[PDB]
Amino acid sequence: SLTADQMVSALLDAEPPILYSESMMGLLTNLADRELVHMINWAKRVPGFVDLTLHDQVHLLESAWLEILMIGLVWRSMEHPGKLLFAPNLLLDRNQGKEGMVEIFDMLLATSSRFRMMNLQGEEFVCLKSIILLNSGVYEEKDHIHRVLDKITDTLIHLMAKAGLTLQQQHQRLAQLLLILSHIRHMSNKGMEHLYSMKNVVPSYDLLLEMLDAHRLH
Amino acid sequence: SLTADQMVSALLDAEPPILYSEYDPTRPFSEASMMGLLTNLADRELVHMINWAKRVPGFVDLTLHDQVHLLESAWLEILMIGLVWRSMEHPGKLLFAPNLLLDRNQGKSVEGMVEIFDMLLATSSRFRMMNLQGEEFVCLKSIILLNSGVYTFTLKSLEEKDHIHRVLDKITDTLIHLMAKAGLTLQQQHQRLAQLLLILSHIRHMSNKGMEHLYSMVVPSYDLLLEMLDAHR
Ligand SMILES: CCCN1CC(Oc2ccc([C@@H]3c4ccc(O)cc4CC4(CC4)N3C(=O)c3ccccc3)cc2)C1
Ligand SMILES: CCCN1CC(Oc2ccc([C@@H]3c4ccc(O)cc4CC4(CC4)N3C(=O)c3ccccc3)cc2)C1
Repeated sequence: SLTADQMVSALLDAEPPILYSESMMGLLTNLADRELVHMINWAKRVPGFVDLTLHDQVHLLESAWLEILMIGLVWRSMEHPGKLLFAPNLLLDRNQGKEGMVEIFDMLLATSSRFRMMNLQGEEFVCLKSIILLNSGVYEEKDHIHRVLDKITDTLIHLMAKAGLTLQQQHQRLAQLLLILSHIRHMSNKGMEHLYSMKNVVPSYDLLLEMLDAHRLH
Repeated sequence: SLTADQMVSALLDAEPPILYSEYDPTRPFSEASMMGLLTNLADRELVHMINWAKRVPGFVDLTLHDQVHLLESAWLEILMIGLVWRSMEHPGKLLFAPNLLLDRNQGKSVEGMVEIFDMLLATSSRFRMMNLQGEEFVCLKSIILLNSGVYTFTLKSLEEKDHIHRVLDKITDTLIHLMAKAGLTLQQQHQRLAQLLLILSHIRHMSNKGMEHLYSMVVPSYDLLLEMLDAHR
């Protein structure tokens, strides 16, 4: 029932903290592992997410977590051309990423470049992250997921109309942003292949369920 | 310069034919021959896919090298979305060809096959739930061709990317025009545009899972794609 403005405010307020790094792959794995609980706290504040069953919340997180870590990384790195800001004390260039790592590193750098070129705004970024969370695992509960996604679409169009875009420019920018989500899914698929080529790769159902911190009256 | 109506007409006229598998009423269907039949069909469809791509407005303005890169990135997503479209009116079945209509129990002979079979069936069910129209389908296939390779490609590269983005914006305008013509309100137009484009993320996912499956058992070479795209006059 939130207005578009209330939805943006809710998502901006829900943003996770930026964590610091504590051998490169052990540092990156540990950082991702610590980002996960913050991602779950964020997910619980995306309007509509907690109306799903806990089972469905876990299945959406299992499908979206890697895309969500990647989009956050690309967002943090936008203002750092040619580098990836994993953490404020962990800025890497592609030379440090040099088997199979540099290909994904370049895919992420290219996303960051695209966001910088489109002048992606924070209010649009938090809508896109929310769409990843609700859409990556979708293919009563589905009806609700689709209603949330429709509300996020409305909210994106609202932000672009507020910025003064014509209707044509609004639908063109909406499409440009949603096409970037297909590239984020592609990078997550390649990134999973890369992680399975090296290695406990995905968070277990029970780990995610524990972090969701279920209510005590079942 | 094309109007949205001219874009739709060009894309509908470019559609490839629906190809068949071998007929022989003395050879009952066998699970052991299934992969060979599917490989033979995909290879024949690829030739028509190159003819189709050359007819997608703006595609042949790119360099050959970039045309090949786009097709290398998109060919399996394009085969998969065509299969989903051909299957849309056949719940529970994948219509590889009119004489090769399979259910998921036939997908169980090969390790890893049924998971991809189920993702394709789910996409077909989504197309039915959205009542996807043929004019929208041809737009989505063209977006896949232009978009899937654009993030993995100099001043010439910058000019190509700009052109690709301009053609993709034209296809967006064309999808919105079709939705407006169908009577949808402005809110429903944006919502449906977003629903359709989010399905492209699922198609990408299925292509990546599909590629891993084909290598478990490969793909068109740059020279072959270059050879079919690199035509003489
Ligand atoms: C048990 C479940 C979790 N564990 C399994 C482990 O999964 C991981 C997930 C992420 C990463 C890091 C990382 C960290 C933090 C971040 O915010 C973003 C990323 C981006 C990213 C691509 C994914 N990555 C790479 O290392 C990388 C590889 C190639 C090129 C560029 C990056 C490492 C391991 C953690
Ligand atoms: C020189 C290289 C030639 N290579 C052979 C070609 O690779 C192939 C491409 C496609 C397919 C077929 C196929 C055929 C026609 C079609 O229109 C769609 C599909 C869908 C598809 C998923 C991809 N598939 C499966 O078999 C399948 C697997 C799991 C679940 C369901 C389907 C087989 C081989 C290129």
